[PDB]
Amino acid sequence: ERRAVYIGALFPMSGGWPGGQACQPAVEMALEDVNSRRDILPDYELKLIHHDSKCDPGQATKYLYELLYNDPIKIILMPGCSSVSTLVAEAARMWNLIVLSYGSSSPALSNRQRFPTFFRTHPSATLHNPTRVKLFEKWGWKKIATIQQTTEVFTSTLDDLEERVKEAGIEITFRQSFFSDPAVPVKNLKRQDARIIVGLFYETEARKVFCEVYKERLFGKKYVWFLIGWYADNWFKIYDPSINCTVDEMTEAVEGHITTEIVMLNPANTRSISNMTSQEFVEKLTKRLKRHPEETGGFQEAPLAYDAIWALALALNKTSRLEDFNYNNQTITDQIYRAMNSSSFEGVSGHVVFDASGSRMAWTLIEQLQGGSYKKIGYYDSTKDDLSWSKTDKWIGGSPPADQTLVIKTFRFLSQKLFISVSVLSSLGIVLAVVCLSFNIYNSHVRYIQNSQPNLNNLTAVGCSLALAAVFPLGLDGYHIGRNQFPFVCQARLWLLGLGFSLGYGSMFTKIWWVHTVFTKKEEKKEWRKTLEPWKLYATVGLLVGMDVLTLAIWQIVDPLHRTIETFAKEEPKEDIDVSILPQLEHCSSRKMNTWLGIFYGYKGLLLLLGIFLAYETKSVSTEKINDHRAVGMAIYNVAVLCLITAPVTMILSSQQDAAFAFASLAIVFSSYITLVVLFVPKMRRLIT
Amino acid sequence: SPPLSIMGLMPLTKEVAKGSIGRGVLPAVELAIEQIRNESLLRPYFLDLRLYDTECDNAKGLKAFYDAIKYGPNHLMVFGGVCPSVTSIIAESLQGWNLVQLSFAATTPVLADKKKYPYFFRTVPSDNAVNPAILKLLKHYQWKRVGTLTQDVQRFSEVRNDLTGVLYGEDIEISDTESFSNDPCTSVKKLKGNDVRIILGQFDQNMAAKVFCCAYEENMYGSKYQWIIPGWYEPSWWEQVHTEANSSRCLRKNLLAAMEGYIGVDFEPLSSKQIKTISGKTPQQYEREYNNKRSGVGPSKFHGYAYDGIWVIAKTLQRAMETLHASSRHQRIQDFNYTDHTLGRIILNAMNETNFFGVTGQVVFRNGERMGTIKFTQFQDSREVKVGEYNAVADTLEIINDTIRFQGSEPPKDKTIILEQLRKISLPLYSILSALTILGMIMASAFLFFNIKNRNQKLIKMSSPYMNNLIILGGMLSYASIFLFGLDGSFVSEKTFETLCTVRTWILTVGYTTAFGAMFAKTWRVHAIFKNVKKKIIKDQKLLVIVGGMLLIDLCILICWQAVDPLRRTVEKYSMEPDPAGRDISIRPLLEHCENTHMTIWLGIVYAYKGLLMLFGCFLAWETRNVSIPALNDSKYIGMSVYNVGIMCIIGAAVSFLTRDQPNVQFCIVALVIIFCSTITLCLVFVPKLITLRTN
Ligand SMILES: *[C@@H]1O[C@H](CO)[C@@H](O[C@@H]2O[C@H](CO)[C@@H](O[C@@H]3O[C@H](CO)[C@@H](O)[C@H](O)[C@@H]3O)[C@H](O)[C@H]2NC(C)=O)[C@H](O)[C@H]1NC(C)=O
Ligand SMILES: *[C@@H]1O[C@H](CO)[C@@H](O[C@@H]2O[C@H](CO)[C@@H](O)[C@H](O)[C@H]2NC(C)=O)[C@H](O)[C@H]1NC(C)=O
Ligand SMILES: *[C@@H]1O[C@H](CO)[C@@H](O[C@@H]2O[C@H](CO)[C@@H](O)[C@H](O)[C@H]2NC(C)=O)[C@H](O)[C@H]1NC(C)=O
Ligand SMILES: CSc1nc(NC2CCCC2)c([N+](=O)[O-])c(NC2CCCC2)n1
Ligand SMILES: *[C@@H]1O[C@H](CO)[C@@H](O)[C@H](O)[C@H]1NC(C)=O
Ligand SMILES: *[C@@H]1O[C@H](CO)[C@@H](O)[C@H](O)[C@H]1NC(C)=O
Ligand SMILES: *[C@@H]1O[C@H](CO)[C@@H](O)[C@H](O)[C@H]1NC(C)=O
Ligand SMILES: *[C@@H]1O[C@H](CO)[C@@H](O)[C@H](O)[C@H]1NC(C)=O
Ligand SMILES: *[C@@H]1O[C@H](CO)[C@@H](O)[C@H](O)[C@H]1NC(C)=O
Ligand SMILES: *[C@@H]1O[C@H](CO)[C@@H](O)[C@H](O)[C@H]1NC(C)=O
Ligand SMILES: CP(=O)(O)CCCN
Repeated sequence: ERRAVYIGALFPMSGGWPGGQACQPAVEMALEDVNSRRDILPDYELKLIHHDSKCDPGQATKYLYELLYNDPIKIILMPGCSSVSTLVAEAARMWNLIVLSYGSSSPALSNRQRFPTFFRTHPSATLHNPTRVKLFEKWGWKKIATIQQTTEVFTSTLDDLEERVKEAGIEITFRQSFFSDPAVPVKNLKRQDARIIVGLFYETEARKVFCEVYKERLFGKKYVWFLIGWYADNWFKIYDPSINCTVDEMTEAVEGHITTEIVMLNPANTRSISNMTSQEFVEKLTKRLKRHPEETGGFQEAPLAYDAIWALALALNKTSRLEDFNYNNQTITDQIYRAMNSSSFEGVSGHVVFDASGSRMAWTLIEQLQGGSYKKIGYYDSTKDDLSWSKTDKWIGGSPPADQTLVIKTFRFLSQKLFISVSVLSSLGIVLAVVCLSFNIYNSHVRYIQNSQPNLNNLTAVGCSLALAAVFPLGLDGYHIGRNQFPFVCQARLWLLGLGFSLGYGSMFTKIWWVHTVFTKKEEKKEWRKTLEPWKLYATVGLLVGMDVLTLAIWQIVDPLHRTIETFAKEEPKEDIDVSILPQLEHCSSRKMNTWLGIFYGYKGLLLLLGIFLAYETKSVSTEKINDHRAVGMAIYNVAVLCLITAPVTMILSSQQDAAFAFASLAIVFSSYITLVVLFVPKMRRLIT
Repeated sequence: SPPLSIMGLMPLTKEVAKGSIGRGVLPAVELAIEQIRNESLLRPYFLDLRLYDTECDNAKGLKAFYDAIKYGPNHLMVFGGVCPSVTSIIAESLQGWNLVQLSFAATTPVLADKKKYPYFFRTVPSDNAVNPAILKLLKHYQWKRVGTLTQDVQRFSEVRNDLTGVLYGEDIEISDTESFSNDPCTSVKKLKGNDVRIILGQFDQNMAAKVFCCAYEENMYGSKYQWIIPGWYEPSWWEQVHTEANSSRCLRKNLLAAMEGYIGVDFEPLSSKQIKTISGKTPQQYEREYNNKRSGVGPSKFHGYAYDGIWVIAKTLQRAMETLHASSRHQRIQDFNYTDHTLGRIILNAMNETNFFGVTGQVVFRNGERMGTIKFTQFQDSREVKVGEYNAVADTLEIINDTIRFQGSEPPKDKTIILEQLRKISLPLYSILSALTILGMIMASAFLFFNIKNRNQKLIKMSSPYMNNLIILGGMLSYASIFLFGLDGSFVSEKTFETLCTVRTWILTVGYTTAFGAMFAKTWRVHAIFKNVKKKIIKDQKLLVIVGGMLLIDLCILICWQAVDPLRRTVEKYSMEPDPAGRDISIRPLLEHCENTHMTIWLGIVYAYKGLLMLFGCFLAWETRNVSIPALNDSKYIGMSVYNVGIMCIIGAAVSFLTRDQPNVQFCIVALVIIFCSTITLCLVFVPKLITLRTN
């Protein structure tokens, strides 16, 4: 007859993690196998003393006092969830016992200084952090926020995550915590408006936080939730009297969150240490149960409990005098510890290394919730960074959301309506200018031959034509050309502006100068300032325009105009898209303009006022001339008043969408039209007459 | 008499860090038992106290608890527990044996949830008795904008979660909420950028040095801020934060001047007033007996809060034992195998009510917690001083004046002041333009003098005396418009602004109409006299009648608008608030207007009718240009005038309609547009006849 020994066990069957409903039969499938094979235990049987606990520390403490002070002497203890496992492991040092857990996943249970006689088969919970960080780099985010329940099982995991997220640039922004009532953290998370949320709490707190996240509209299109994976399959479709929400007010609340879990079963087809494959165990266990395998709590953690007996059986067979074990002798406990430390084999979950910092499994599993059903997106591997994606995720609009951003927008203007009208109005006149020039050339001048020489009139005609042909460099912008050759666009503008005004204005001003100075002066004029030849007017025109050439060439080679961006106020509504518009407008300017433009405009304006004074002081005296001085006086008056009114306006208005272009274009076109028609209607009149 | 015994757990040895606390409170309770034993309120029984050891160890504590349960007599209550872990471990599992716990040193805030700690009472104000008191302090200084800065642990998050529920209902709002874990002054910059001025902090002793070092670099001190920091730290906690100089980025003398005058909130060890309490001595008497009772053991700060727990237990036992039943109530006190639920209920419900004046005031409970007393301290001259008090059952706040002070000369403010300001016209500009308009008025007076003086001298064209007088009166009537434009809200006081804006258009349009009509009537008369001919006067006042009809119809055009359709002020603002010249009062600009909801209309009709008048004048100039009449008629001056007026008006209207955000340039534009046009018109009209009459 074989002697019998006893072990102690706590099986949680309710509460934050109901596991015993799938864990109590599995051990009952193992013990009947370990007490029936004469190879592994020749003269001993193992018996179990189980107690329900709900893994609450009060009932756990009561049942622990009940267990430790009874007549059958125990050998090992087997706790349940982590809140009981840590308490048992801390307290078992005064009785010289051995704690062997099968469901605890606390990262803080690796510190061997506080827990000397503790062993576990469940892997560490730091295996989720190499996955989630990867999922933060594929979709490109940098600002997240966490919310946790203040138990050390989640506190150590949050510490490990915030330690391992620093090596990828991502940084935490907002932290929250709660002990029993999560209303205030959810309120603060809504008022602070975070977008990426990571949750760390038990199963029973998930409903008591989601019924309070539904009442503040913290879901929908621009919020992402990361959760845990070992929950039940239908954890929101159950009746809970401690909340006020209804099932259709939560099914729309939990739509679109991301869950990650760890696999716990060898997917291959091998032969184990117990002559059983990796799916016959699952089939036999599902036959042994009574309810459906989809809703039985803790179904994934069954092979761990099936291996936790076999490992101790092999260790105790390696030791193989187990009838006088007291509660105050050390010399047996260190022997059993050294025999257990050097054990390794293959079981149902794989190879049991049994002494590391965890991490004897490799893979993970990622899932999403769609329409009230779970779907597996894709697996992951930790070492070789393998990520076997499958493209089975449906966001809103075919694209995942992001954080808040800001777009940059340059201005344009009416590139068709206001611009093509100016272009056709310029093209209507640029050809009339040259055909009137041709008419001045080829027509047999008789009255004009009696009048002044028409070369200084061809100068005026070419000048107003070249002044009119300067709207095309003014309307173009970054819509077409303004990327690289913008300085040549400014060059075209400035060269055309500097030429086309100066040539025609000088060719009129010298005629009005002579027609003033010839008539009534007898002091000193005979062959003065020039010769008689048309080279007189040509040379004074050349001096006047050469001045302008020096003015352009000094600050075109000393201080050119490259480019300048101006940025003002922002936050357009942007048509209900989560984006913020920033408008700017670019234009061609140097570092200094209000000095050069001012001095050049004043130097030209004094000459313009002198010209209109010299044009007014002679009105109705004429000899040997047909119609020149009256016509050039009227034209110079019109050009003078139009330029003096228009030019100081375009410097003030910087909003050049429809003001600064329109004023300059209207002034140029009207001045050119009036000058041409008034100067060269009477030649055609007296030629047809 | 048969005895009844109660369990007690506290550190005793010297090899632990919290043993002296027990040795600080063991003589005091050693007095209180004697105070019972000489009177014996529990007359047929006798009180007994058993003592055990915890040593602030989970394993040793649970072993001692289990050994006291297994090898001990029948116990009734458990009294004690000072270490913040073994106390919670014991208290979470009291329903299994039906016992009641009374603590005197567990001040952790998590023990207030009575949904899983039903059998736990304490006689010491916890860390949740700070949240009401702070609120009352705000009602002594009127601060309604606060920001919180907390660590992230359990005990430092329970207070921040309770603060929201405390400060709900009143008119106080939490502006910011930040939280750090290891680097405190990454969120201090966020608090600086949000511009808060009252700070409530919750952090331990280690992070306080880092917070006060990082707050000195960002310049968040002086007479502009106020810090509320917990004050249960040990004395001289700053002189030993750095053994070596390994606390750089902040020096000593640039830290003592950084943490100046913060407010520390704690509880109070004893009572300030004096009556005869339930024992029979004054609190000063009891303090004397405790101070000469111990021999050489140093004093503690829990020796007062433990002397009252024994009397609480004694009064509870006396008020629960002597119920209506006698025989069963004296028989059921030795069969207590820690399973009797009725005895546990009859102990708990009698323990719920207690009310007497002990040594720390009244001893009253609320949902398990205790109503106590709160003490305020301030950091002054590198030292801490007690400055106030806050009762809890009477809900009053007493401030000991002649002690508190501030760095400035008044309490600081919660936020800066927002000041709205109007944008006015430059007074030199107004003076210059008014002087120029006055000079133009004097020139117009001279011109009218000339027109009336030689009206019948040398036959100067013998045409339009009255019409020229009407033209120059129209110009004089138009100058009052530019007299009238440059108003300001400070000079109208909202008294006549709703009327001047709608009579400005009246006077301007009347002047315009009468000027152009009296201009065109002359040329109409010259065209009338040279047709349908022997000539004479054709009309003495019929032309005056028809220009009056034109002015009347275009004035009724205006007047038939102000019967249902208004046009009044809509003052707008531009919140781009800068600083003043060195000051801190944030000012915003706002400017007034005189607009309507139909500003794009009521302009095209009047502009089109003025264009029709211009076209009629063009017809008159056409009819008079082909005459080549002597100086009595004029067809060139009128054309020059209309060409110089129309272009300038059609430019100036569109220019002045655009520049709305620059109120000091559109006045200068409209003034020049009016004055140049009127001067050019008067000069083209009068002086050609004037030079001819002067030549004669
Ligand atoms: C546990 O291990 C045993 C042996 O390794 C497996 O035993 C099964 O045994 C039967 C009975 O012999 C085999 O069937 C037939 O055996 C006769 C013997 O005369 C032979 O002539 C036939 O060709 C046939 O092999 C059966 O093959 C064998 N099973 C397997 C998978 O080979 C038993 O299956 C193992 N348990 C489990 C759950 O797999
Ligand atoms: C359990 O331990 C026993 C020893 O107590 C092992 O039995 C031995 O098996 C080998 C096989 O070659 C024999 O040579 C020995 O004589 C056996 N020992 C005894 C005492 O009979 C047994 O193999 C172990 N079971 C395992 C490792 O599964
Ligand atoms: C604990 O005792 C207090 C003090 O009596 C109870 O508070 C009131 O008690 C009186 C009678 O003792 C009742 O009439 C009142 O209704 C109680 N409430 C209030 C708000 O005055 C308190 O109810 C007791 N606790 C329990 C659980 O009964
Ligand atoms: C040189 S002939 C002359 N033509 C004038 N207009 C013409 C009609 C169309 C543009 C030309 C004016 N005008 O419109 O004022 C004018 N004014 C003088 C009198 C005061 C000094 C200037 N002289
Ligand atoms: C512990 O057990 C060993 C072997 O059984 C024995 O030698 C030793 O004396 C024991 N220690 C005790 C009884 O304290
Ligand atoms: C357990 O075995 C490993 C394997 O070498 C060894 O490194 C470790 O020190 C052992 N544990 C103890 C407590 O000696
Ligand atoms: C008890 O009280 C009596 C008088 O009431 C007094 O004489 C005696 O000294 C007291 N004894 C103690 C131990 O307090
Ligand atoms: C020097 O500073 C570090 C922290 O920067 C501290 O941990 C260490 O104890 C200091 N050393 C001494 C001797 O003070
Ligand atoms: C338990 O209580 C009963 C009376 O209810 C008593 O007779 C018995 O002695 C108690 N048990 C112990 C171990 O004292
Ligand atoms: C505190 O100030 C008030 C008035 O400011 C004064 O009446 C009062 O006496 C002061 N307190 C003390 C203790 O002097
Ligand atoms: C949160 P816990 O580790 O106690 C239970 C984990 C079960 N896989």
